Amino acid sequence: SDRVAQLTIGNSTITTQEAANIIVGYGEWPSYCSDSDATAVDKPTRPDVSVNRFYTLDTKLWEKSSKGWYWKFPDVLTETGVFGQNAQFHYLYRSGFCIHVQCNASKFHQGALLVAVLPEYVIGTVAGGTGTEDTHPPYKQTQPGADGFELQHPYVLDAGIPISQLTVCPHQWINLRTNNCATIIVPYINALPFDSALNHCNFGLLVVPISPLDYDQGATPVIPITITLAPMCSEFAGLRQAVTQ
Amino acid sequence: SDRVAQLTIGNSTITTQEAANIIVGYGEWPSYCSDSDATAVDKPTRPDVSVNRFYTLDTKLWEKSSKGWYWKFPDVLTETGVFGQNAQFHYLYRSGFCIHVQCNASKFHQGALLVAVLPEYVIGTVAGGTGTEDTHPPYKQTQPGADGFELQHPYVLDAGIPISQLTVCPHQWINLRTNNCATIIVPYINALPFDSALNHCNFGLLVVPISPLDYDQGATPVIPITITLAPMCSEFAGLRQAVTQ
Amino acid sequence: ETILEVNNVPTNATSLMERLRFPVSAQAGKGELCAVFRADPGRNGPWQSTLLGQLCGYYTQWSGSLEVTFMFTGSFMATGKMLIAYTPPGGPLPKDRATAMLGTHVIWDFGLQSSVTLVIPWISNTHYRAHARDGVFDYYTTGLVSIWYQTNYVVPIGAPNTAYIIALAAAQKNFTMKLCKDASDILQTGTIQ
Amino acid sequence: GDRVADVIESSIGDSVSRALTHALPAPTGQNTQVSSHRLDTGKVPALQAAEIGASSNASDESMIETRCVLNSHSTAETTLDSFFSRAGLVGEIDLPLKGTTNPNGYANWDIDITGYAQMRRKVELFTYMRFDAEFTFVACTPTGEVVPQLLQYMFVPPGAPKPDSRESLAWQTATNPSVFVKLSDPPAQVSVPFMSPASAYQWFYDGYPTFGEHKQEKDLEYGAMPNNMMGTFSVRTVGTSKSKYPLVVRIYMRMKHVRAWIPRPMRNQNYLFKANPNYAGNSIKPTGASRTAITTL
Amino acid sequence: GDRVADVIESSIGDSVSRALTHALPAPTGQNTQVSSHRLDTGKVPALQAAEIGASSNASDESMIETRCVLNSHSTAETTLDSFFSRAGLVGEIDLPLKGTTNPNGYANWDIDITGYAQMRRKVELFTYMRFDAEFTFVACTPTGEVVPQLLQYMFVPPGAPKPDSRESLAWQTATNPSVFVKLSDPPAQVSVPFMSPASAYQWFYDGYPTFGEHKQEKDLEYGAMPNNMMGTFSVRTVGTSKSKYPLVVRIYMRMKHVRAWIPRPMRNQNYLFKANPNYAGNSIKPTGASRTAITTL
Amino acid sequence: EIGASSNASDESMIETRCVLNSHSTAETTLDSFFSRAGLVGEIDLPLKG
Ligand SMILES: Cc1nc(-c2ccc(OCCCCCN3CCN(c4ccnc(N)c4)C3=O)cc2)no1
Ligand SMILES: Cc1nc(-c2ccc(OCCCCCN3CCN(c4ccnc(N)c4)C3=O)cc2)no1
Repeated sequence: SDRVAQLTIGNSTITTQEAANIIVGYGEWPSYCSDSDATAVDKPTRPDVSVNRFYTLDTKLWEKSSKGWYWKFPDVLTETGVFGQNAQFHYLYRSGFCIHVQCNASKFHQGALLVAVLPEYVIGTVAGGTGTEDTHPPYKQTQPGADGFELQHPYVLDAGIPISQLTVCPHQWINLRTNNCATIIVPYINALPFDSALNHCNFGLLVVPISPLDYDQGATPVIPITITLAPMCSEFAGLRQAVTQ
Repeated sequence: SDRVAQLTIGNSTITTQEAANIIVGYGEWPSYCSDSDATAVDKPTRPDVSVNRFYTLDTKLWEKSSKGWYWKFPDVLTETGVFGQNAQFHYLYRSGFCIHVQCNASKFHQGALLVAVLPEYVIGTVAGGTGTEDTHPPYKQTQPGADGFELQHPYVLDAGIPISQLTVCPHQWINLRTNNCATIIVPYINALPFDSALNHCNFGLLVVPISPLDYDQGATPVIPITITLAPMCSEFAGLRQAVTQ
Repeated sequence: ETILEVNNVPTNATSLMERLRFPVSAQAGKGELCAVFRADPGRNGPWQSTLLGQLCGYYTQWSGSLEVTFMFTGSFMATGKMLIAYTPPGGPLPKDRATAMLGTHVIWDFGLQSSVTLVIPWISNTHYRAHARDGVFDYYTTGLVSIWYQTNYVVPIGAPNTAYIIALAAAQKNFTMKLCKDASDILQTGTIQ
Repeated sequence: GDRVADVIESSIGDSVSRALTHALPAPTGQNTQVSSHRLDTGKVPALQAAEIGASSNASDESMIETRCVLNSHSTAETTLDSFFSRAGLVGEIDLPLKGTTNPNGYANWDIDITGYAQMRRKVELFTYMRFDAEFTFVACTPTGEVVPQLLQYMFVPPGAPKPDSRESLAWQTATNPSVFVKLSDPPAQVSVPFMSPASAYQWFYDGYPTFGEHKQEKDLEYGAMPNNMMGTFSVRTVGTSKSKYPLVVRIYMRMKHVRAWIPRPMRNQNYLFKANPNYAGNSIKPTGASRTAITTL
Repeated sequence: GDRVADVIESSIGDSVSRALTHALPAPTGQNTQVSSHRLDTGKVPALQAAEIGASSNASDESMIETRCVLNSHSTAETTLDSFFSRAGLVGEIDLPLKGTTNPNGYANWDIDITGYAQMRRKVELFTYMRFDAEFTFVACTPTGEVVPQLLQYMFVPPGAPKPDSRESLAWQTATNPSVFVKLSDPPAQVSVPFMSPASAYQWFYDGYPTFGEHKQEKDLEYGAMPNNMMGTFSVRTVGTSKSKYPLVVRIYMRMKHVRAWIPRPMRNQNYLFKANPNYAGNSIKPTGASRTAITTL
Repeated sequence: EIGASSNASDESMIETRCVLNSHSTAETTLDSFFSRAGLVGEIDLPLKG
């Protein structure tokens, strides 16, 4: 009852057998904007199927010497589907997300991941190492795309903050003895009712192994990690020509 | 009251001072499809603003030795806006159209056009001229684009049918002494509730001068003709990857 | 439900039972292709093995939604996930897994419940569909099915590295047929004596 | 929950056809009423504006002085059943002894009304049509002579095996229909339903049937919708050996239970091909006749 | 008209936030109740599953034997006003006689709390904050000595002319506010509203402010939202000639009427720059302390 | 393994619309499938054979 789950939104559908319960980020569901909070006068558009469905990004690999990854949302979908081809036309954007993660393994493998959702995860460089040299992170590390970007110093999450306290955010684990997936639902987290989808990046998904993968020879070494996600309650406003960036 | 008119749909708006009344093609308004007529089970999407607004195609010229033109709908909008970038994704399509035409001139100019809407306007070649040589019309004459295509034999409309009987269709004139525009509204005309937007081309707009343009020297010779149009009650279904053609 | 011959490559009389099932083995994990087939029952292909595809030979037009059920004959200690997809008409065959995803798709985890149901809904301009073939009658093509790897085929020491999947094609409750006729397959050479 | 206001006041989800007009009865022409002279301003029915694209509304009463006339002239013979339900030739099938067309005693005919222009030009006034039918078959030698010969007909729908010979196995006609008939008997005659997948037979399709890079070698499929190719009609002389007699078979169609849509213009140039509106370009004859002077008959 | 059904049953237009939870009062800690021994199956609070990502629910009562305890320990000092409404240093402004920073008797300070880490690390626990404030100004020479000198302050909002000198015309302060004050008087002290266009001060912005081809020479605008730059704070020694006395000015912020959102982790590496979370990479000290053996203290 | 067919439907796998199906099931019956004549025999009565 708590293990088996199904997720049907749009034309698409997900099944899973060895799962856990579902999480709702910060204790509430997505929503469309109120006429009181809102400020813009133009009538939005709300497709409700062509955008609110499961998109599948890219399939990583989990070796024994792996460190971690992150993805920025909603940057991941700005070149993918009728979602992306609306977000280029319009200027204002609002949405939620459901986020599903896959990693399977047998009953001889062992490991644990941490699947967390952090709003406004600014990236910070190392200041040249000495501390004095001021630097800034390039464009391909702040909006790396759908292909993700790998961490170098995961103990501080590349921002001077520990990973030991990342559970205060909406988190889940993937202990390969117990489960094989993590489902997280998130509302729209921002101070402003609408905001751009290309410049601003509202939150970042992280996937960091704590206990490393391990097995014995004769067993399958390739242990992929796949990332699936779906917009929800998507609105758009400010129509004009398409802007890549 | 009958001369001045305004047309507000979407973010856009049209004004005109010397016009005439509005026409409704074949005596009824557009509509969304009924649950009885329809056959497909998937839930459509209905943006209602991003697609149902005025698009402006291209601006022709009207000399004294001009013959005519045509445009195929809805081929004109398959590379233009969130309309076109939905029609490539999906497979099934339904819509109406409002069609507005411009041509201005002073009170010393004279001429008359005929602005007609013909469903299923197949194009026919000349059979080599002799009659025996079987030919077929190329792809750039059946789906010529938004840049339109010019007629060669307008007395038969390039299909063995006279232009003298084109008024039985939804028609209007632009007599430069009287008016300067023609507004035509059209429902969805097809035997099937949904149909593709790329292969099929449901009807063709025609613009043929009957009485030729004429003036005297010292007067402005450039007399453009602009074509404006708006989808209405647009639906889409069958999501998948984008198909140019 | 009746078995579907996705693996219709062999011809010789010893390996004809191999048509019934297609394998899945262990791979790198790049999201790669395994099998494809059309959703056209009355057309020559996998669907002729069925009792559905043989009763649509005695009837021209059809309608309704279809259903394709898969089943996994692997070991209990094996795991994996797959991405089944339905690519409607018009669109070409997907080249990668990130293109078939944009259509109707299902994801299935190997487990106790050893099966999953893909459903091929009714997406058509027409209420009915006469059967399809190469020519202008590809106006009535149904689409494509295109199976992919989502994670990998993982298995421990001691178990086999390769497994087999069996498929099972059928219809739903909105299927109909009309305009009865005679089939193409007339199983007679000369005189039955 | 639909708590916003732009969703409550929305026009989305309107399965109703707003119709400005509404049909009325007219079993007879209109009765001309009486009128008298008028010498007023403002009121002026003669002056119209045709730029709007609507027809006139002036009448005999409001232009001159008329009398009362009680018109009893019916409008029943201008209907569609009374205009279309009249048989006409649609096909011919030859089964000669020795020739080049069909010498082996069989023939296949692709069901297509568009081969004779008396009946094609009536239907090509409309675009979409929904009709039952009633075919009729007239068999005869070239001299008109009547001979004692047996014949078989077989409706071959789409997707069915077309016969390739006279002694074939497709003639068992277990599931297909068929009509045995002799020539000494009267004409054969059967009824037909509306057999399309669509909701109407469209005599004009502006598009291509398939997707693809439309090259010049595949432009012969312009104007081809398979929702009108209703199959094939086969015929043969029954036997194991060849026949003693030539034959010709003529097919007549009679439409009934008709509904039509989309008036459009009428052909004025000679027909050349099928499924193809092509015309001769160097021989564009006018729509009608001609004369020498506008000021003279 | 919404005549279809998929529009009636639609979830579109939902301005309501479905909340699973609901706040409750807690002026005191929870009163521990009495328990006794239990030797049952099924019931098993100790065994949790943390993969779900929720905290435990086992308590003292359901693991061991407790007594009744009537807890009166308040929870009032862990609130945000009782945690943030405590002044701290946020800035310094020097007006020396002869140097290199600000020798001409004026100084501009860009309003930014992020320059001292006792107060920065308290706010960087949260992401979005909405607060009034209460600044306080302490003037003194470097020795701490107090001198008879007159001073002027002027809040320069965005879009206003920054003064470029001591004898400038921007000091008329007709529309801008200002504070004349002496050093012989007590500290100056004024109140501040919530001045942003947005609905909250976000201490963390993940994005760029502008559109464009983001080249490497314009990466210094990463993490810059102008909805927090609340302007500039100017100060000068009143007169036409230079002063006899050096000066230093210290600025203290006290937050009140606070609301916060989005808990997130806490800094463990030393701060280096402003508007920039950078850390030293070759000097990553652990989060805390260390020892020699897990099996030993 | 039970040997029974599936029960999943369009409604419980994806998002559908309302559709009022009027497609008859009368031509799949047995009389409408079998009551169509066909050849079952041949009898020859030649002159000399
Ligand atoms: C026993 C036995 N049964 C029969 C028997 C034989 C034939 C029957 O089908 C008669 C259907 C008539 C079809 C009429 N249409 C509709 C559209 N269309 C075309 C054709 C070409 N181009 C275009 N653009 C349109 C056309 O031609 C039924 C019964 N006789 O023998
Ligand atoms: C007369 C006179 N009036 C005054 C007078 C002077 C100044 C006043 O504004 C005080 C507003 C306090 C602003 C506090 N915030 C909010 C966000 N934020 C930053 C800063 C840098 N980086 C980030 N990421 C965030 C920051 O620093 C009001 C009044 N004194 O003299």
